[PDB]
Amino acid sequence: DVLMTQSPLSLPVSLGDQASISCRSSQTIVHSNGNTYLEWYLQKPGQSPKLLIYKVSNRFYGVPDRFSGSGSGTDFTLKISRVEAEDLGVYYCFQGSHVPYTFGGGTKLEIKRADAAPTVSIFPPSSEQLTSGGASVVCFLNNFYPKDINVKWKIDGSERQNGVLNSWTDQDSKDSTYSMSSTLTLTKDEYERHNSYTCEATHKTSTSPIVKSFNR
Amino acid sequence: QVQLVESGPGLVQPSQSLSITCTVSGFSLSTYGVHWVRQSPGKGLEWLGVIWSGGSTDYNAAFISRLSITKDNSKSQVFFKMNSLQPNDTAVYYCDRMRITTDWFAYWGQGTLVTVSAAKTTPPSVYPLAPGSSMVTLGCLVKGYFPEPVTVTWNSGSLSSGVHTFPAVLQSDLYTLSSSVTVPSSTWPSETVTCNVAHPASSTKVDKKIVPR
Ligand SMILES: N[C@H]1[C@@H](OP(=O)(O)O)O[C@H](CO[C@@H]2O[C@H](CO[C@]3(C(=O)O)C[C@@H](O[C@]4(C(=O)O)C[C@@H](O)[C@@H](O)[C@@H]([C@H](O)CO[C@]5(C(=O)O)C[C@@H](O)[C@@H](O)[C@@H]([C@H](O)CO)O5)O4)[C@@H](O)[C@@H]([C@H](O)CO)O3)[C@@H](OP(=O)(O)O)[C@H](O)[C@H]2N)[C@@H](O)[C@@H]1O
Ligand SMILES: *[C@@H]1O[C@H](CO[C@@H]2O[C@@H](C)[C@@H](O)[C@@H](O)[C@@H]2O)[C@@H](O)[C@H](O)[C@H]1NC(C)=O
Ligand SMILES: [Cl-]
Repeated sequence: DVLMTQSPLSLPVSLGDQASISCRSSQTIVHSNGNTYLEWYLQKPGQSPKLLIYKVSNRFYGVPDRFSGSGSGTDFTLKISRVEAEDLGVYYCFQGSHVPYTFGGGTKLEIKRADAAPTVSIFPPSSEQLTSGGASVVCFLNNFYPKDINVKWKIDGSERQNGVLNSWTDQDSKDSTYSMSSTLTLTKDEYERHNSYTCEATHKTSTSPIVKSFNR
Repeated sequence: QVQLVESGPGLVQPSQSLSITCTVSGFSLSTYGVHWVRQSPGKGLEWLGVIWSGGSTDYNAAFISRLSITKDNSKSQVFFKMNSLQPNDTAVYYCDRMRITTDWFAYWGQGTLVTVSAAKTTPPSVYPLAPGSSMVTLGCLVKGYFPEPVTVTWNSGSLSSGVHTFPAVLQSDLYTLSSSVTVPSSTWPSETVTCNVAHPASSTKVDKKIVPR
């Protein structure tokens, strides 16, 4: 099979800067009919992939002229002359010259922006849930940059790994921020034993951990 | 416009087969080939096969022994069948047109999310998330469902801005997610805020008003 090696895997770029993504094929990719079927795709968060560039260098219908493609042999490049907010997502190269047709591993374009501190909110179990015998405590950490953040849960100070579930949104197109949710799941009986529940967050923006909590 | 409309199951038992129908509008299947591609977190994007305009096929040899693609040109339908699915065949399956030369019909179907698992279909529990005692963040916890997906909206779509619906994660072999909404502190509880959760797999539709305390 033709291996398609895509670099870099992660591409942080400022709005308006140039960006280029490289795709290296392990063999030449000229089809028997003469065409080099090298395509570039963008997959925006939540969407199907969309074609940007076909036969190496041809812009697909409706694609902005800031995108362009080049290369030959085993070396191909996608260039974005100036990156816009809507360009964020994962870019893939694809060869359809030799069966089996194959994709690159993907390049995640990330938009650089100024540091933004998370808005942290903590939520006790609902009365509805408690009636049913469970107890989840939810913590939202919203609209922060950069993406790396650490959350820790304390129940009356004792550190809790068990039953902590974390989830992150993809980069937000409108302000280039990330969001995170962290849910601590307990039994109602265990929840009813303690008073103090703490959602603790460390992020580049603050040297002192961001602490939100409540009392039962 | 060009549209590729897929239909197929969301949940498949291990060792059972997966059948998807792709209905094409906007171009002739007598003229253009249609491809099948899947996407998984484990294996990325994988091309599975193609059915060319005259009906010949090429398949990916890693799948050929259990894969069939056939079509009916007069109904503009393409039929994908893969047998003996394992848990790691869990993926979004797409029909598409790609690898174009001179035409402009390079479009993808919406995708069919297929979970391969013996676990039973389970509805979500939907719980309102209100604060404990400038802007105020509210939420919905959508807990303990199977399989993916659900959809979440706030006041039936009217709250778009300041919403974050988080990817589902697995706990106790079921999915849990949350969604947050951020409205101005003046506006709540004075104006109502409600999440609308749908989980088609279990015929669940729940509306949960977020009430204080
Ligand atoms: N000089 C060419 C000519 O030679 P002959 O006049 O001596 O035969 O044609 C040769 C191939 O024989 C013709 O086969 C077609 C039917 O083709 C297919 C089928 O449709 O089922 C597909 C064939 O697969 C190839 C191929 O081997 O030619 C390679 C594929 O990778 C792919 O590239 C396909 C098509 O060309 C793809 O078509 C599209 C597309 O889907 O993307 C759509 C087209 O409209 C057009 O846009 C093309 C582009 O121009 C790119 O080519 O893209 O071709 C192959 O599997 C054959 C099978 O071997 C035949 O059994 O089936 C016959 O047409 P129909 O019977 O009317 O369907 C035709 O009559 C045959 N001559 C070619 O190889 C020579 O180079
Ligand atoms: C996981 O997938 C296995 C087969 O995957 C395919 O074949 C293996 C040998 C590798 O070459 C891989 O790259 C291919 O995608 C199954 O045999 C196995 O049962 C699957 N396991 C689970 C848990 O689903
Ligand atoms: Cl922009």
